[PDB]
Amino acid sequence: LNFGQVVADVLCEFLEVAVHLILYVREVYPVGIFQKRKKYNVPVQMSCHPELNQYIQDTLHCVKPLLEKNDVEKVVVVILDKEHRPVEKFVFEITQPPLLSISSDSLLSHVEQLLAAFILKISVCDAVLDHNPPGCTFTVLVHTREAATRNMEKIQVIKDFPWILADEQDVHMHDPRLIPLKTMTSDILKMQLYVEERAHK
Amino acid sequence: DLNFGQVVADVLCEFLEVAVHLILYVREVYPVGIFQKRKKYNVPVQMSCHPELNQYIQDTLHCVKPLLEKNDVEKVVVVILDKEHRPVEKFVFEITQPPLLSISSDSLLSHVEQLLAAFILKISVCDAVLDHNPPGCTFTVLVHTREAATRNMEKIQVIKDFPWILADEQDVHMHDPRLIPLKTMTSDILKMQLYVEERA
Amino acid sequence: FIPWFPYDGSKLPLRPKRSPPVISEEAAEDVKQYLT
Amino acid sequence: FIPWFPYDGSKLPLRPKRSPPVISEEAAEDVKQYLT
Repeated sequence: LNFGQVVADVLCEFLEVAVHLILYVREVYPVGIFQKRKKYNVPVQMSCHPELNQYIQDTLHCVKPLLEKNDVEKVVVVILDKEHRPVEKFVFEITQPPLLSISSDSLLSHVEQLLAAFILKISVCDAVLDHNPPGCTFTVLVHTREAATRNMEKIQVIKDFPWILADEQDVHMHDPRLIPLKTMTSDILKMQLYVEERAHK
Repeated sequence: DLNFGQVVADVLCEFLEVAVHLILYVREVYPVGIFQKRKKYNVPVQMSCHPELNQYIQDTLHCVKPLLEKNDVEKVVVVILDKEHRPVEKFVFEITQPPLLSISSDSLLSHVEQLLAAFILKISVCDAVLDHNPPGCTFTVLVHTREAATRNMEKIQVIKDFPWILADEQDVHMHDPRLIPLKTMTSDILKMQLYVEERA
Repeated sequence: FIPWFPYDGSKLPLRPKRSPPVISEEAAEDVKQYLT
Repeated sequence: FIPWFPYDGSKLPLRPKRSPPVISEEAAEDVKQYLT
């Protein structure tokens, strides 16, 4: 039983819901595209725009083999302004511990409840973040344990959906304030989510 | 104003994933032990929790999606093969995409999902109208295109390390099958009908 | 009953080159105990 | 608060080459009216 693939499936499905919800809560796109759905027993807002949905799906589909092999340190949702400068970053840090004492007592059920706590926190995170002007677009960054240039073949899973090394401008924020949102530990996955916010005066 | 080809492709791919999982469950292609109850289209269904099987079905449908989007697909068929790899039963989803013009503004997608729900309900109870398959069956998926596939062979190879090939005649032909219709639907963006090919 | 697209041997369909996984009874029981 | 993986300029990450779509308020109105 390949638990690396189980962890990758669970994380890709979760990250897809989280990306949709971040875009809604931080007003990256007009509210009119979103529809309330149920994920992790929790009411989430998901885009109904087909091209946006396909971009997000394709992005996470490509990340899945890197997750399966435990080659991902963090997945980051970068919100960008009209000049493609980072406004805000949602950083999902990930480690997959030794998969050895894995519980037989409804493991995935316990994991889904820990992941639900992330979705719920994102849904109210406007209450703990600053209220700067919203961005108008975004990207997803995949930080790997090994040099990124050597995961290029592994990540390019989808025809005509190429990946590239990010520019420092896509990544760097000046002395950002780090706002922790949620942390979780489990037998198969440890993860923490925090936000990089613009620095204050 | 909107990419309704992509809308129809999305709706069909989500539906076919649920329908494939359910077919595998109700025809006992895989042991019941791998399935878990879920709710799709307000119906209590069964989805595999086996990761490699789930990825195989996902990869299969991700490859069909661009062809659905460009309306290049006549049929998607779930073929059940006996222990000698001969077709014993086929679930045939026939598809057409009508003129995408003056569509209804009255919750189009909710209406469509309602129509699709009826297909899931018919699959859910089809064991009582079909003969039981013999032990040792497996499955495959066939995609029939509107034109012969040179364009299509390029466009279907969406997923790294998941190649497609032209099927052989014995993957397809059943001699004089019994045809059992399950459900037909029509809508502003999709017409579809589902029937089963069975040994007579 | 007549289909919209009756069998036509002059145009073959596409299928995946790889077959779906074979799942033994032993592997099915592990999915049942751990993943459901 | 200390992250597990602090910023490291010597290890750039990968990102999709393609950009997500541009979605005007009017396009969003069509999404709302027809696809929700």
